[PDB]
Amino acid sequence: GHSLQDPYLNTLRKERVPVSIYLVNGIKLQGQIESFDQFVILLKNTVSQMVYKHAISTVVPSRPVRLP
Amino acid sequence: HSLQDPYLNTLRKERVPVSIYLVNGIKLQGQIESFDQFVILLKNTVSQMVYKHAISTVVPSRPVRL
Amino acid sequence: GHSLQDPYLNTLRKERVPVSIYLVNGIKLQGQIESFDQFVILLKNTVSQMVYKHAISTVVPSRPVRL
Amino acid sequence: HSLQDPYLNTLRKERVPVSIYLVNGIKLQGQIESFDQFVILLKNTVSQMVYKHAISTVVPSRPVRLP
Amino acid sequence: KGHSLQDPYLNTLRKERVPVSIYLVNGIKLQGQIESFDQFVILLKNTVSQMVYKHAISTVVPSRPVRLP
Amino acid sequence: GHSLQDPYLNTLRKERVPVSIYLVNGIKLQGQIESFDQFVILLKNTVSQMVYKHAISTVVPSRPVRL
Amino acid sequence: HSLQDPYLNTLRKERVPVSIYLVNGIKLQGQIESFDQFVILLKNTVSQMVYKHAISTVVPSRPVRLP
Amino acid sequence: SLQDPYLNTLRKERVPVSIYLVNGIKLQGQIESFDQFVILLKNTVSQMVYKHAISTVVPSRP
Amino acid sequence: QDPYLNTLRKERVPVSIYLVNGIKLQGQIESFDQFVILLKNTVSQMVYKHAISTVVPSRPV
Amino acid sequence: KGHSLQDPYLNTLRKERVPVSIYLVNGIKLQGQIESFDQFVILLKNTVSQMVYKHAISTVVPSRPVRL
Amino acid sequence: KGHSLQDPYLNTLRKERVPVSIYLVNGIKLQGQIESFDQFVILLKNTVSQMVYKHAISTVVPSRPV
Amino acid sequence: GPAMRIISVNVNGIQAAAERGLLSWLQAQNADVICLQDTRASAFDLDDPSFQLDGYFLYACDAELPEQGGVALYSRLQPKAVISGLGFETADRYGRYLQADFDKVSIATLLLPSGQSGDESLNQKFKFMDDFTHYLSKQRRKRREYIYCGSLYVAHQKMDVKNWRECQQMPGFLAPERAWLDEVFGNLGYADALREVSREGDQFSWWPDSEQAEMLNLGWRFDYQVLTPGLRRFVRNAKLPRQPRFSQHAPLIVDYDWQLS
Amino acid sequence: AMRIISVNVNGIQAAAERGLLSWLQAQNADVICLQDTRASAFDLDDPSFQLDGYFLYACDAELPEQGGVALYSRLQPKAVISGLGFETADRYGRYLQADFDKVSIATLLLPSGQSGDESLNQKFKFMDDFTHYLSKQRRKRREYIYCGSLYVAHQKMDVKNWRECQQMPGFLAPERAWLDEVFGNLGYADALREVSREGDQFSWWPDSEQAEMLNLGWRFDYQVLTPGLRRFVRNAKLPRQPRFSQHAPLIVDYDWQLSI
RNA sequence: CGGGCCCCGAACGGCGGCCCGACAAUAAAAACAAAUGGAGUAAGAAUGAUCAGAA
Repeated sequence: GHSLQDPYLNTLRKERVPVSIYLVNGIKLQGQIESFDQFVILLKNTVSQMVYKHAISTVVPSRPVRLP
Repeated sequence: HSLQDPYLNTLRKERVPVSIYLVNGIKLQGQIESFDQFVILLKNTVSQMVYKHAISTVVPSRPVRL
Repeated sequence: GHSLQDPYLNTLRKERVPVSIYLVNGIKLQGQIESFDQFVILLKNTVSQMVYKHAISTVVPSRPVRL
Repeated sequence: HSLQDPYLNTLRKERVPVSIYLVNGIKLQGQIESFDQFVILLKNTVSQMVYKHAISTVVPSRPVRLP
Repeated sequence: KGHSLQDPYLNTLRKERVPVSIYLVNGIKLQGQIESFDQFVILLKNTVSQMVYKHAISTVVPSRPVRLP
Repeated sequence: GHSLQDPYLNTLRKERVPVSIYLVNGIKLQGQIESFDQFVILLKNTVSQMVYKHAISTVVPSRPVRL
Repeated sequence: HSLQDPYLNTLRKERVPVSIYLVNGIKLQGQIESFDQFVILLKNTVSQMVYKHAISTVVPSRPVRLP
Repeated sequence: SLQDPYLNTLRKERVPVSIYLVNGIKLQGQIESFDQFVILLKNTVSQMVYKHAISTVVPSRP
Repeated sequence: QDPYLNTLRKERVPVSIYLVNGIKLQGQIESFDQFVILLKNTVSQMVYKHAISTVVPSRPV
Repeated sequence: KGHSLQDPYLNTLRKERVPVSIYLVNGIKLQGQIESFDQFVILLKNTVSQMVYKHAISTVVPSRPVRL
Repeated sequence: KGHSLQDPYLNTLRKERVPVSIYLVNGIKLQGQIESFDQFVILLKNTVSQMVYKHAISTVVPSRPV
Repeated sequence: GPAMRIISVNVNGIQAAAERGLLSWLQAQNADVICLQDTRASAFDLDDPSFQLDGYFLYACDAELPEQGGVALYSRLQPKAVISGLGFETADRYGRYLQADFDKVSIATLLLPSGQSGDESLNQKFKFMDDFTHYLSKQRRKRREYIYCGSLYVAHQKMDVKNWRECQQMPGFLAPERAWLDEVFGNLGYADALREVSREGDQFSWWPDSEQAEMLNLGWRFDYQVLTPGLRRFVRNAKLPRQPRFSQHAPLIVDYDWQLS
Repeated sequence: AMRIISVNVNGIQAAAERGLLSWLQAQNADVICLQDTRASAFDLDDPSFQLDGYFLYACDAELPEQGGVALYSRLQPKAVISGLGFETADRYGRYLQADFDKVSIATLLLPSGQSGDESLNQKFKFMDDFTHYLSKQRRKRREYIYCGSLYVAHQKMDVKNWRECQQMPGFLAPERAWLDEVFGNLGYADALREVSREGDQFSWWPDSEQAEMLNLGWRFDYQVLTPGLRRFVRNAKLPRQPRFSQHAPLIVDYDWQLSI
């Protein structure tokens, strides 16, 4: 399981791309992906905000990234 | 999976323009790059990953058969 | 799985850093973390209401804490 | 498992009039009748079943201490 | 998976033909009598046979109280 | 139109029921209706001050009278 | 029509010192010089034109009898 | 106007309504009768009010 | 109604108007109509008829 | 009613069912959405209907930008 | 007829887009610009597109002479 | 400064315009985005790096048949997202619509069927017009502001066409077309940038092939910059250079003070 | 009844030595919003500051002497929240809010802006951020009572010899314009000016005996309340307490009662 | 049941046809702590070279 998630997420983390996360209700977050697991993600932004997976809708990076 | 996997694979084959609708009611245009058990890749300008649990329906822009 | 959530929440609770939870509906909360577990969390504030994990959206600590 | 069951059992035993708020924002009231791994029965005038996947949080009307 | 309250409660509400009022997570009020239920679906009998999903239901508000086993 | 206030006020005047006209400013006006017409009612106060309808807000009788 | 005009004409002819109170409650004083369907002229040291829509009541300092 | 349907519906169902006046004082009581100029509340005293100083009529129950 | 205000305007009498809210307005009558009274005082402070309570001229007319 | 600029405004507020914030002269605020209107009344649907009068409405501030 | 003087004044204020400050009968000052008007309504454009009823407007004070 | 320049050019075939030097002129002519319309070329033809201008991102949605229609769109910086669908057989099957996404603004290249060709083209134009006004009624709900680079092939008012007394027969100034266009600019609230900045006549955007009409300026303002009422106040300037014309239409450049991102 | 006290103590310690604790204990009130604690929350934890029959709530700035605000309530509030997301707010705990049924009050303390130019810049920053937050606080159902010292006067009626203070901070044009926009445009009102339109009422005057003699007061305290509660204003008073606090206590009552 | 729509009488009434009463879908809002006081409150233009006011 998650054969496609982990590569994409760890690539985004390595490149430290400023990604914009859209939640289910519509509000958009911002910050570099610091760390993640199966259910939570950490944003390196000043707030050090943590976001749960089940609440995230889309992960749109600000720049195109290469697939490993 | 039974039917969703064949359907998504067929859509990926011809790169047909699809429209993914989230639960909130917004529509996202593009074409499927790849997918798995929990996420779908919708390539369009940037590679934006979308989660299955947040998707409501996948509507291809043109008629497509299994 | 759930290998990172556990230490993060445990540190937040131990240091009692005041956190501000945000529900999926857009509602905000305040108060320190009392306890946590699977699918449930306890908030340390004026009222110790029980919040479920499947309804939480983000966990923003008042002051950035170290993992 | 470790924290949810004792908390719910104490809430039911003490029969505290709790007001549960659904994730949709609707406000409910009533005493805790019984609970399960998927459902909870809230009794206010008439028994009103509520699902666990639709609750935002549980707000006890009186402070409670865990066992 | 091996619960104890949902099955008997729903069975009683079905047998007694109680006019049940179901609340959806969206906040819409559904009215009708319980026809039959499953691990993931509840059939609401109100002229038309609406197949309401379990995860979409918020609360089940019956019109009258029922005794518990 | 205007078929309901006429008999009501005429009955209040006939029986000389003490009404308490509360103006829009929150002022009491205890007295008996001596007469009434368009844009005007005539109180039975010691001075029989003439009031205007546009200013009047409520007309509550101290004793409930029958229609 | 049947009550306001005769009452005001009598107040004018007899030149009774009347005390008018505005909708806000401000107390005014002066004699009724001339009436109008929408306004009135209250001469008190300086003639002030008061609008009818702002008149709460008309208190005559002296009892008056209708014709 | 939609005022008359609303008012006569409240009258038929006799729903306890809370009426707010232009000043803001909160009234309470059922509606007995009404026309274009006045309303005849069914309160303990049945205080009559004219239509030129009304703010909002709301039923306490849906 | 109309003649009095017309005389107030033409004669250029200093007028002071107390509004229904009690605000003591000051200025000269520029022009008036059924539902408007232009008060000339530095700026064209328009005033509505429904909100006027009293019109206090500085001297009788 | 001669020009009826209020009519298009209320019609666009109702058709889109936008969240309105009708302020009153007394000072209280009424949240909800315009269900219907006539000459002297407006229907606000906030759980229950509200028979807010026209002459008592001070300002109508829609919390949602309405293009027109 | 009714607005022989009100209509031209409001139309000039609109065309010139003079920032006006509307004082309500309640005493609440309302700064902004006149977007449009009619018989008994005036649209005030500001941070929030506001619609103020004429019957509740006490005075308007343009910041510059017109 | 916070300037935003949009260039809408109906080329009636990118080949002729490129031959006349439109590509190099645009490359030199600074602009944030270029709403080039009527490509008459497939996406694979636009894929040719010759048309691809450096410092821009090319996006185009051609029709089933290239010469029939086709629309393209340039963008200096990578837009937030591009969509190439409208939901109409008259639109999707003809690639006559292509919209991009930006920060609170949406640049959209629009190309209505001319209709001057044949009566069938007029019927297609009426169909597309009703479908598009329906789409606009549906879109007005959206909060985000929109921009529509569109050659509508319809004269709006008298000032927007010369000798309208004679043009009342030619497709563009017809009564139903006028009604549809004024309803789009009227009840629907949408506005125009040119008419907002300059209420001056003699400003046309289309002329026949005969040089006689060009010299006499017997032209139509078939090109429009339909703006959502929001940016109407933010229109800075507009121009219609007639001399550097590379087709029946003229380049329509509009600069705004709004800053995208 | 429904009373509210505002005493920007400018140091809870000096307040204690001045007898503020005993005065508040004797002063029967529902909520007390003192500002500028100038001490950490642990210092406020001292039972000496705990008034009998009232709860203790305090949020301290990153640096104690920088500011800090405390809030005392007679009944247990539904919830207490601090901060607003802004650095100028969170880093100094200049905002603390309690939650009660139907109405939730808050304690605001704006920077003086009179010490230096940087203070004025911080004041402008916090003002724009706060008007933005309040714009985000528009359609919100819950009615609020932002009891705070804004360090700004709205109108000349709130301060004499304005001609001399026009250039001095506290009455500058941008601050007054910001306050007017916050009040009028956004429908917010004030209980005092509504219930009593009387001049000469001030709260903050120089400690200098000369100013006290000639009464050089600047009105800096305001009971900013949402328009919902505007109708429930009983009366406002500014006692001329004998130098108990730079900002004279601001006591106001309301017709609307409170509930858990 | 009751709102929106068209239809029809003489700015003013109202009746039939209907639809819906859960938006064939916001490219996304750094976040919706949760949906009667009442007999009445109005301090001073740093100065018209000169104001008679009626049945």
